Amino acid sequence: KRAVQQLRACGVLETIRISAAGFPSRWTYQEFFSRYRVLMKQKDVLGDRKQTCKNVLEKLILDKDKYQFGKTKIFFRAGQVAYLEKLRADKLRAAC
Amino acid sequence: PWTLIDFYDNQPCINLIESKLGILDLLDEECKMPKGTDDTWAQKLYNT
Amino acid sequence: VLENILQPMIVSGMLEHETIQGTYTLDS
Amino acid sequence: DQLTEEQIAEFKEAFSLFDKDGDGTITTKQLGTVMRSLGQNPTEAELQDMINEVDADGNGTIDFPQFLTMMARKMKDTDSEEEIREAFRVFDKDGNGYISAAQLRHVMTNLGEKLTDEEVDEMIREADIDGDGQVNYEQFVQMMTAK
Amino acid sequence: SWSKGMQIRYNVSQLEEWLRDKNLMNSGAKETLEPLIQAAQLLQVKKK
Repeated sequence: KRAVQQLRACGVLETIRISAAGFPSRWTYQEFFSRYRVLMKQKDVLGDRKQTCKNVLEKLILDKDKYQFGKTKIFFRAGQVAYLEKLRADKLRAAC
Repeated sequence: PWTLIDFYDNQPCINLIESKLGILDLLDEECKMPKGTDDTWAQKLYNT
Repeated sequence: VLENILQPMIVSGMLEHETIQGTYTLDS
Repeated sequence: DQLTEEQIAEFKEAFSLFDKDGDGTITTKQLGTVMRSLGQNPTEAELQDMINEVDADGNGTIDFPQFLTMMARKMKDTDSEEEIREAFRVFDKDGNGYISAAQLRHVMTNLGEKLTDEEVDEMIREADIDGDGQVNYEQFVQMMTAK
Repeated sequence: SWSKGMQIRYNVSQLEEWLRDKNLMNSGAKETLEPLIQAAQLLQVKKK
């Protein structure tokens, strides 16, 4: 109760939802490749991780609006991080 | 580009309160008017 | 002097770098 | 499909090896034991499915004809060696052809169908796995596939 | 991260055979090192 009333007073939740409306989550190319090597396919692995990771993300995620491509980091909407993590976990546990 | 993202502006509330027709300016007027009283000030706020 | 030389070196070389079995590595 | 009688005879011999009763029927535990002992790879989920199919009869014992039908159904499913290679490549984060023994042990112990650490030590000793030295996934897959 | 524990321990190794190259195990640097090794092992050890 104290937390919710003080957050209502601070209005932090409004900033949170405003950032959620756009692309709040950001992931670095090297960071994304390191975290998502499992979903990364060997045939698509190349020297430049940017284009390869963009192609892999396009294959995994159909909607273009879900992810925002950038020069250094890719920006995501709400559900894509959870979706990708769930797929990665399922693939890893099935392989194990 | 940030085209989708927009700035939610609370400036209208600031303009309503601080500037004229706000309760503070009307309170100052009631103080400077010889007949300033709480009830007349409140109804002045509601009317304005 | 040795500490001054090594101060920026360790963080990148030891933890930030990913060992494979301004950029500094374990071999550096 | 019809199974070659040579394979059927080999399966019967394997069954009789562990059949402490000699009647051609044995407990589902040794059913899975000899299923793995045949070199085939059934999932423990598939093992439980087969166990419940047998328990539907209530016998708890694997008669030889139903055992042969189980053999045929296992022959229906056949994973490839390249699939195992890709699965091991997934865990090869370095990609240098070598994987760490300790992290593989942790993967075995604390993922999915957890198995006994003594079985992990059995893998280590039988596959001459170094305790800390990097072990090639490909050599392990090859000597695993040799059968 | 539990993943980085192996990297830390492997680097500690790399340093210790580096010391073996100079044959300075008598120096006592490993005695300075055991705090890091203990932290890494604690991270690697299961805490259930």
